[PDB]
Amino acid sequence: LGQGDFIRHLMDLLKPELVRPATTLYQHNLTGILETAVRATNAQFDSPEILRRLDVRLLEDTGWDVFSLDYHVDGPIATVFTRECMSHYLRVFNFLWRAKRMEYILTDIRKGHMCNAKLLRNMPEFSGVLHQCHILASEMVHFIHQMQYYITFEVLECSWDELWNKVQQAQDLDHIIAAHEVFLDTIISRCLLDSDSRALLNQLRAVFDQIIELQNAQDAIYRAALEELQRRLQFEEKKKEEEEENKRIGEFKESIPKMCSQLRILTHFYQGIVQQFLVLLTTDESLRFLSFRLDFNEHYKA
Amino acid sequence: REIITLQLGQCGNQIGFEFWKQLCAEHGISPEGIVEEFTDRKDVFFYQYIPRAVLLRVIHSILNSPYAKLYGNNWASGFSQGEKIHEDIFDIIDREADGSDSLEGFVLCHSIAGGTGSGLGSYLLERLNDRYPKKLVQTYSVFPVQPYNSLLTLKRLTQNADCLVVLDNTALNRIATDRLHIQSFSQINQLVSTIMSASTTTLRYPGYMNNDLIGLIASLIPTPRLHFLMTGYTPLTTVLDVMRRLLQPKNVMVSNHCYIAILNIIQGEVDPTQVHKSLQRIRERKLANFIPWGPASIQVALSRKSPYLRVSGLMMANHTSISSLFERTCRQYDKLRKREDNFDEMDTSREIVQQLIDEYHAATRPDYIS
Amino acid sequence: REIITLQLGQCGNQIGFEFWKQLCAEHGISPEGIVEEFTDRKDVFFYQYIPRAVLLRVIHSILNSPYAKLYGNNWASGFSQGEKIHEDIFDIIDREADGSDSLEGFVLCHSIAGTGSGLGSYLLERLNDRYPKKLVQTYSVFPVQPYNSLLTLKRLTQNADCLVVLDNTALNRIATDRLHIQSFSQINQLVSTIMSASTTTLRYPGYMNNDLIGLIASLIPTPRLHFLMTGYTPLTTVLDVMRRLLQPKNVMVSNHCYIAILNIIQGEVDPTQVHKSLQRIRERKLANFIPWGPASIQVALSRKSPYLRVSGLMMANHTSISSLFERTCRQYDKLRKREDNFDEMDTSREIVQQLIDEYHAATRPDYIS
Amino acid sequence: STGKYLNVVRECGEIIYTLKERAYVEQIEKAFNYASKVLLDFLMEEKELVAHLRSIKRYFLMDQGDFFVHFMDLAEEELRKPVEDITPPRLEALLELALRMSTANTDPFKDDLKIDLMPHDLISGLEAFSFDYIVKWPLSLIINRKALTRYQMLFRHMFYCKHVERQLCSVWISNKTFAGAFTLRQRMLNFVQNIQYYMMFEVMEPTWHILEKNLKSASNIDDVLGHHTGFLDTCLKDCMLTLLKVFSKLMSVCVMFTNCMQKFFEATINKFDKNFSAHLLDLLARLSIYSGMASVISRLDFNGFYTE
Ligand SMILES: Nc1nc2c(ncn2[C@@H]2O[C@H](COP(=O)(O)OP(=O)(O)O)[C@@H](O)[C@H]2O)c(=O)[nH]1
Ligand SMILES: Nc1nc2c(ncn2[C@@H]2O[C@H](COP(=O)(O)OP(=O)(O)O)[C@@H](O)[C@H]2O)c(=O)[nH]1
Repeated sequence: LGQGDFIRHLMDLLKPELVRPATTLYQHNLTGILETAVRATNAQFDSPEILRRLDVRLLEDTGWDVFSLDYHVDGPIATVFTRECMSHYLRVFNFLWRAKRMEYILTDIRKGHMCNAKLLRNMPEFSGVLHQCHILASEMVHFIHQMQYYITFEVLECSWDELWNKVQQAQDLDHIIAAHEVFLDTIISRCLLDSDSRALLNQLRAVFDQIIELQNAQDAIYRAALEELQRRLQFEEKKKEEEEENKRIGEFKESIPKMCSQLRILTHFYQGIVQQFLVLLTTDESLRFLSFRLDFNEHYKA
Repeated sequence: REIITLQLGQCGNQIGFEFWKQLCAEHGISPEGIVEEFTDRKDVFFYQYIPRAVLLRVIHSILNSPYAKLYGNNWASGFSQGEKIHEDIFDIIDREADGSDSLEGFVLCHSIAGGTGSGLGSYLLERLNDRYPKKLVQTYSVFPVQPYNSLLTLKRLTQNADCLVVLDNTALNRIATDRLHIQSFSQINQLVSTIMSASTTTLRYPGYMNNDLIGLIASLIPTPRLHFLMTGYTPLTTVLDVMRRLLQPKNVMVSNHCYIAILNIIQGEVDPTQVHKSLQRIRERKLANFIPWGPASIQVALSRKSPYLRVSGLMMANHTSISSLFERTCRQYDKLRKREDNFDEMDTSREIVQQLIDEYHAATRPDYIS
Repeated sequence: REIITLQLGQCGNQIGFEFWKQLCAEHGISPEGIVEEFTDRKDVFFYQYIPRAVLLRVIHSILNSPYAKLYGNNWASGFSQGEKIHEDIFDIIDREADGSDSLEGFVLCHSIAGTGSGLGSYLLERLNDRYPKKLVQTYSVFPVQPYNSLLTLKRLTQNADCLVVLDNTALNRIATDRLHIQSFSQINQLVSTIMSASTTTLRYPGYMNNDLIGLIASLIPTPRLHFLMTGYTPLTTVLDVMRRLLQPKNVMVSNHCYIAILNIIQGEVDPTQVHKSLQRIRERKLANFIPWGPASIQVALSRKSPYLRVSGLMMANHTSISSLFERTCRQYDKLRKREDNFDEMDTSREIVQQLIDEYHAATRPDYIS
Repeated sequence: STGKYLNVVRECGEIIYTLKERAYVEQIEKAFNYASKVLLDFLMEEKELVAHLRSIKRYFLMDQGDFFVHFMDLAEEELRKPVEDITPPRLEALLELALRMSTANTDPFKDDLKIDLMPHDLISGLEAFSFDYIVKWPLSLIINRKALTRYQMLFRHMFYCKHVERQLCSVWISNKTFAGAFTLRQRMLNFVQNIQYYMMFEVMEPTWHILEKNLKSASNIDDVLGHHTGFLDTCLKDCMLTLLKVFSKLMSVCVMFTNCMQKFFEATINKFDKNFSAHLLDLLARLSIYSGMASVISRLDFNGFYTE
């Protein structure tokens, strides 16, 4: 995902496809989408040879669980990757794909709220519970938008620098293999995909899940306010009866404290899984640079 | 995703023209809109080359410039004249919109100090909030009967524009007299265009993060109300020196208190391994404060300088102190309200800006929620 | 910890403008506010480089000087007009305060002899209201003139947490004796030598004295006896320099004893014969101190700027400074018998008498109680 | 001693027998005299040991002033907390930020400072803080754990004396807007700022000045290993670090008096006087009875005071 420009467009085109279950998914359809992205983004100005090997493969649920790129390599270049670097990259690509859709979700929600308040800013009884929907977002996007930086600077840009430095000076093709083999033993270690760090990754997945449950409990509270707004628009534009709606408007105000008890218990459980997440980082050394990224200004730790 | 920009009024048109000059110089594009021989993603702001601009007297000056091959004083008068030519300008806007593959936003560069640009931008913001509901609207508004127009622009900007960047001519003039020794528009506009060009750096040079406008917006603005940002540009060497010179109040273009969100953009060829040490030491020495309620942190990103054109850096901040500026305007309005059809719109504007200032003042409390 | 300085009146501007010029050259900084390539701590006075100064028709003389890119006669006129711009000049100081990391002091350069007298009297009052934890050191310069002079002394004895006296009379002698001038453009060259060499320990960090409150609390024992005089010999071992500082020919001042002495040796002298000279000064008894409290003499070394030889400066807290007041006190009563309440002058008159009595009581073996 | 010099440079970057003629004895010297000249010059120009000992002196002996006045100013609130209550991830983040913001930024070896909280005091929170220095292999022959804890024993003794008169001088402004304590503060300030001057410019400095010159005439490593431990056993001897526990209890009444004045009685200020002045006179009584350890008295009193 070191391109950014190409993977951005590729996540917008696979959105209508991967939402369907995997049974209706067939590989021959997605290739036309991938080929379209390489032609649209800046990846078109590129060597035709390396673009001949870039393809798709389907892991064997939902479309966001079986999609992944392969970049198969055969020939003399295959003695550097040796079927194990291609079994480690896909082991890494899953973690970079999840941490990329968990971000484009949180910039979609943060986009909805900028067009949300531009419509229902006339209902002063709804902003009391709509507010808890914003704070929980800006508290959740921090944990994700910060982990993205630890992925860029302390995992990719730092561990790749120790590779391009031990290649422009290495030789005999046996200091290159040993410099590229350890380059895949630090990324697996700096990311939480190790063998003895299992308790840490399964702890992170729960935080990845709470982002989805918010996105499900948001549009339910979002759409329920647009219906009542749309009815309130037509209930007065055609006439400009009065007693049979005040009970409908009156009951609508009574359902608000019910939704407030959702965002009050969803937040109080989200903070209980992050404040537990940090305790697990104090276990193996480069992870300490992550505890500072999250705990800046000591928003947690009292 | 393509960003379309609009230029209204004399100030807006001039700063947009200088921004386009700077951006064409950053790439290999001659003033004749022809690529020069001599990696940089240029599709966002340019159409295959022609810029995606909509200009709205100085147009004759631009047409006499070598870049010809590249394309009253009341608020109420501006609003009325903008209402008169709604369809005329909106046909152009709609053809340029639907001509694009996937529109993303509407950059608006205008001066809210006064004239016709203020009311015209007000009307355009209202109509864009009406028609396009899924398009982000960022505004590079420039701060200076003037209080009336300014407060009306603030009233329209605090609910429509999904983001905003302030630029005060007073601070710019102060910096010009301090470190440029001018005593002019054509000189402060240089620094303005520099800040603007450096603002959208991460969009043109792709990096690990920040490949879209939402990546820049959703990180800083936590709630839909607190959407006013300030800028800082220190180079007028390690990243620690840059970050220490950035947080100094001497460089911020602004005339208790704490921070909401900070973003740093480093355009140099620095060693990217010392950035975490820089942040560690900044947290150690405690040079800046944050909100007490929510977890707010500082984000830093790197990029590459234009090779056709050294270490630089820019900082975008969400500081609660900006409200102070509004107060002044507010104050003046009161002073103007007691000295001299319905005249109620100005009262509603005062009401909503009072709401905004109260929200800012309450944001810096440990119980800002509820 | 940063120190924001102030300059008031024609005097404060001229000494400060020549104080900065001495500092800008002592560092590798071009007058264009640009560092020259050509270790020295420079963050205290300069902000990353811009000096932290708040000046207040000589201003135009600075704006035409090559350093342009680096930034009536009644005491009542000074205090009155200062009240009319209370919000104006405090906007600048406040915006310059919070922009700094952690403010430490306010080095204020003004002469008590026109508007600098009345305005400075206004500032030193107003600073103690808003900023109650900020030291306020002043490099006041001594010369209706008896009136404006003593009135500032009322404020300088209860507000300013320190004060360094520099009288033009004793300076004019050194201008005549060893420089043979007969001019303001020359005596200020000596003043700029004293001001710059005063803060040499802040800009060059050593074992001790890395903060302004370290130089203050050592000399000033009690909040009242807060007046210091200077001594600068170079106009060779440490014994050669130490003996010359104690001669009355070098002090910038026109029984009696010292209270605390601090020696600044800016040479490359080896730090091994520093205790031998102090041992010798005790034997020959070249200076006496207070009998009541334990008073000791302190010596500090530093490093000269390589971009610009042994020098020496001495910070002294001498009781003989009470003499300068009596000259002001005397001429006041003469003008009081020669010509809405006229009570401020008499109230100021009383508190100056309390101060002089405190000095002459400081030389008594029973100064306590 | 010849080949060993050749190995600490290689990994980084004819002889016949005669009797009654020493054509080989001279031949060994003509090579040993080059075996050393390549290594000694390797340490002075490139990676400029003498340019390695100076960095340790800046923090351990607190030579650099701009680094401590900015570190204690930031990490004070987080040191008064008790032991086993402070997270080292919080201190080290302040140490890194203390170095870069200060003027110690121009130091190639600054990245070897680590926080090490000792379990025992100088036989909590503040009295259990001390730097730790990690060095590589070839230099670890000179500066090792046996002769680095000594650098860490005479550091805390100087971080204590720097802390007291840092806050004793802090109460100097609080009282300055009941009136007999100013002449007692004079009795403690003129004691610590008369110990610090003797401890910095006339004890360690002189010994350091000698060592620098005493390493230009070195001939073999087991001599440099003598000019070093010969410098640490002298600093620990000329100072009160080698007993003289009256200094430890003498410091308690100084720091505690700062607490009393910080609680803003008249019968307590005079109580500290009779207690501190009695403790001081015990010092000069033992400092005088000996065979410098005698010139310290001339530093404590200068006006003939304390002549009792
Ligand atoms: N910063 C900046 N502001 C400008 C510049 N040119 C004009 N302005 C601002 O624009 C305002 C005048 O707007 P005006 O041209 O009268 O608007 P119009 O009536 O619609 O044409 C002034 O208050 C200026 O502050 C410029 O070059 N730089
Ligand atoms: N040492 C020194 N004193 C000066 C210099 N210039 C002026 N003064 C003093 O400043 C006093 C005059 O102050 P003045 O300029 O009238 O104050 P103003 O009314 O605010 O302008 C004289 O008594 C001088 O003693 C100078 O260059 N050096």
